[PDB]
Amino acid sequence: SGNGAQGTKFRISLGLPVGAIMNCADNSGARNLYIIAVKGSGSRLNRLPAASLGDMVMATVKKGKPELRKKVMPAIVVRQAKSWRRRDGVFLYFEDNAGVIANPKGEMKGSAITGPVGKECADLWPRVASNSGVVV
Amino acid sequence: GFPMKQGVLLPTRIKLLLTKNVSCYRPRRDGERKRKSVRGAIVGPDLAVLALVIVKKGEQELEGLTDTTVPKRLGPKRANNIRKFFGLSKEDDVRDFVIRREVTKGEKTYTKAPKIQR
Amino acid sequence: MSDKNSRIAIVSADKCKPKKCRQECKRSCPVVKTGKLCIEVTPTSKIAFISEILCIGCGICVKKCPFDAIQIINLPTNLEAHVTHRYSANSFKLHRLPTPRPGQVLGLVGTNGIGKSTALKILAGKQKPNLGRFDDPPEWQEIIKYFRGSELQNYFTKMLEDDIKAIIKPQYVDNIPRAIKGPVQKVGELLKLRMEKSPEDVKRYIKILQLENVLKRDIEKLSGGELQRFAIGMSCVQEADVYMFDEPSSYLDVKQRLNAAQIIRSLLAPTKYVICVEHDLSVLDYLSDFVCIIYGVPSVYGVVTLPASVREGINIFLDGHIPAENLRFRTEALQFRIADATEDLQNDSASRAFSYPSLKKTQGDFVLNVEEGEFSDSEILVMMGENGTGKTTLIKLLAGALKPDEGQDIPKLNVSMKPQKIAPKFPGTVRQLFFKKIRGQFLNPQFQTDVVKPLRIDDIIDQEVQHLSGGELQRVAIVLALGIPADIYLIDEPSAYLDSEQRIICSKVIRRFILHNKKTAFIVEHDFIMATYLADKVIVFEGIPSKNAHARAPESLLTGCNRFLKNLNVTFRRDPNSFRPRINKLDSQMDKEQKSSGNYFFLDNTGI
RNA sequence: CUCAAAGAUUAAGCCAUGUGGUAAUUCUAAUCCAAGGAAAGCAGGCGCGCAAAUUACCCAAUCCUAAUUCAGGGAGGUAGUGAGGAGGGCAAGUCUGGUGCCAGCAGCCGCGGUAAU
Ligand SMILES: Nc1ncnc2c1ncn2[C@@H]1O[C@H](COP(=O)(O)OP(=O)(O)OP(=O)(O)O)[C@@H](O)[C@H]1O
Ligand code: SF4
Ligand code: SF4
Repeated sequence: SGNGAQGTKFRISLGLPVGAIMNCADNSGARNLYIIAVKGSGSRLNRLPAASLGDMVMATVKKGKPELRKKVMPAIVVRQAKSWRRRDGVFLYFEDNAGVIANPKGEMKGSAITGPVGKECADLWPRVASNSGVVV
Repeated sequence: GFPMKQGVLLPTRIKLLLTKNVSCYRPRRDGERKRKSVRGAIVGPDLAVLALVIVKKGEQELEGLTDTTVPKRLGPKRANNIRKFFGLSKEDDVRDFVIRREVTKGEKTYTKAPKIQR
Repeated sequence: MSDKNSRIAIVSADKCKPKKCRQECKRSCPVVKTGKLCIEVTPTSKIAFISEILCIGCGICVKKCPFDAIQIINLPTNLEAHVTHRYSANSFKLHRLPTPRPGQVLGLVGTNGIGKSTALKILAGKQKPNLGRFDDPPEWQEIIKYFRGSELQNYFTKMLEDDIKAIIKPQYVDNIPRAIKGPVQKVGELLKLRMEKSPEDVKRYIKILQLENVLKRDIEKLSGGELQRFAIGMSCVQEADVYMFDEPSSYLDVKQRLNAAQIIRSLLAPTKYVICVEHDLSVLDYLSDFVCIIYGVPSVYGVVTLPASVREGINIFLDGHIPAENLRFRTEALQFRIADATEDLQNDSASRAFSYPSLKKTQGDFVLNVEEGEFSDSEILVMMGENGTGKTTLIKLLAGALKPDEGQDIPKLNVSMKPQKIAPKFPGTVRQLFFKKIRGQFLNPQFQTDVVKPLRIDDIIDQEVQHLSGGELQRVAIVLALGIPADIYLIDEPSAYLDSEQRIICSKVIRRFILHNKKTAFIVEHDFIMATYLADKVIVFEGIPSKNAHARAPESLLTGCNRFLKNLNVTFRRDPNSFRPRINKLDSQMDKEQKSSGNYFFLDNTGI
């Protein structure tokens, strides 16, 4: 979360600790995203920081265009897999872990998002809304 | 606006391959098929419009429906269909049984009949 | 290497007096020091001229100018590619033009000074584009070449040959009364002559526009809304292929502007080409198939974008940014208070404000009825409804300007009032007038942001009000009402003559002062968005225009909006991205579902 | 003047436009999305590069396609656009002013360090 995130976010189950790799779901040239940090996460001895739906992470691209590899950039988690629970009572989950590469302000690097996108992320990051097909 | 299609079952929409000779698809070219969205044949509140046909009349009159009555645009043209729409025998000779539609030129009112076939 | 850039200088002659400064521009410029050409003196008109070729882009001259007469900007050579026409040296230049298409309606939207008016003339054949050059003696031939690569090229060949003669509904709303009297004699005469179409067309067109009463009146006599509509009538009646409308929503009320939009669209059905320019988004959305956005600084330049979709163009407009152009055309984004956002106070003040009983005012040709309502302190009430309903009459009675036929409202309160139609009738200059009302309001920082800096009143200060302009005068009047202290303030139709940025400056103005000062305000309006921002309650007027009317007590925002919008029968669901009203078509399932819920509009509120 | 080649080489790279419901299709009982769903031919543009034209007119001709006519056809046809040398090999003696192994010439051979074929 943080910059450019207009909205607050209700807690959702943390799915992705540091080291996790999600699918890159944009058209940027990136094939996956390797999580090295979660923004706005706190501190407890021994705890991995771990992201969830609509969290902004800091990632590198393990697989993808060489102009994207070997460096750290912001991304946003768009699909989960660890099931979480909404305030309408529902426990839900996607089939994959996936997020999209983005700028500190929260602008997509790419122009499409392939696959669905959870609403809690859509609601959080307007330029993600824009590029989303099926939401939730 | 997607049309229902008898026989699907489903109260949802689905996309089907459609062919010559079928509902919700009119082909542009010989042997063309199109994959098209279509609505299920099961009524839901997702419908803008239900299409009903009256089968039995109720106890009371509905104005634009029972009160009003509307002429069948065109009459029999083929020989034996004239024979049937009048019950005739292959004796009676058609020609003077064909329909005759009056229509005016202003001060010249005319009279047009089909052109019997078979 | 580095990207490419340019310099463009535009100087306002009104602002410039070389005597006081001296031709300081030449002396201070570093290029001229060296012996270069950047600023040349024109002995004739006695004006400074700045050549764009030799200028450095230093901006030294701009700072030195005592007034603020010179403006130099640096662009990435965005403007140079597109040059259509320029008025003269160091003046407004137009860039790109809007595409016309047959069988459809193409919209145009922009802030004032963009050249939307100019663009119409060029398409009309009234003015020939110079092409940012000499082109003058009818050189239509060169214009097609300039347009090559654009769809307008075909249109320009058509125009030169004069196969088509476009019909234009004139833009300047203030200018029209002077030009025509009668049309010659009375509106009725105009409609009979112009009617190339059906005899049905005379009757039908009048009925839909609500022109029935107005036929006997003369054009000069007409009120602003009436004046607009007669022009629209003539643009349907005419026989032609191309019908150009330039700002058809001006002066019109909320009900009427929607009506105008439908009728204009009917032209597309006969497959006649239509073009239209609008300041109103509600109106623009309904009319158009395709939309162009015009952007750039006012009076400096204005470029037309490539053609876009109806939905798409509107969405981009509200962002305040355009990607290809990469310009943030508007400094701040428009937002509406949620109503969660507002401050929470227990309101009464002295226990509630004053209250008015039933009132009636009858002219003898029109009758107004008012239902007893109450007003409270520190609140804001919107007044909506069609003109001729007695929205204006009601406010006057509260002002004490008018005496009620029945009912009475004698309050102890001090009232400040702003009239609806503003025509100058005060001798004196602008600064003198505003200073008499209150100085010190002029000192405040709020007033610098909203009035003084945007327009540049400093230059206006010497100018006469008779000599003045429409929109500029409007912002000044609204501010003046706020100039003096009063328990209650009354404003009538602040949106007139104003573009997008201008109105929204006003919206912030009324809400902020009222909240702060803890005073009450009544505002009359046609603009949906303006009412929403300012108000807490609303009064809706109903009845039939030019006949009778009725008023209601104040009711909550949700309640009042449902009633008003129910009269129109257009729902404005919500767009998820823009949070904008999204219009809903008649007979529908989604729209039908809403009718059963009672939601005409949506905001960041709970609701299905 | 008559005859007319023409964006293939670069990138088979990318392309603007020419009784009822429904956002909308010639609806049917990588683009537009009322979020549901629906969609390397002429000209002309971008790009690319060393490199290739007009958004025109027409069925008259040549023929073609549909049934007993004379419909259709950017197949086709008309127009628009669209031609250095004077040291030698080379043939000219090169002559007069400026330049000095600076500026420049020179396909090779070679010219050029005030008197330059
Ligand atoms: N006679 C003129 N000489 C010089 N510049 C002119 C002249 N007439 C218009 N302009 C310039 O063209 C621009 C204006 O007009 P147009 O009439 O094209 O505006 P619009 O785009 O219709 O704007 P508005 O909404 O304010 O009516 C102005 O900003 C002005 O600088
Ligand atoms: S523009 Fe300013 S500085 Fe230049 S002559 Fe005019 S008043 Fe003087
Ligand atoms: S900007 Fe600079 S360079 Fe250009 S006109 Fe002014 S002083 Fe001269």
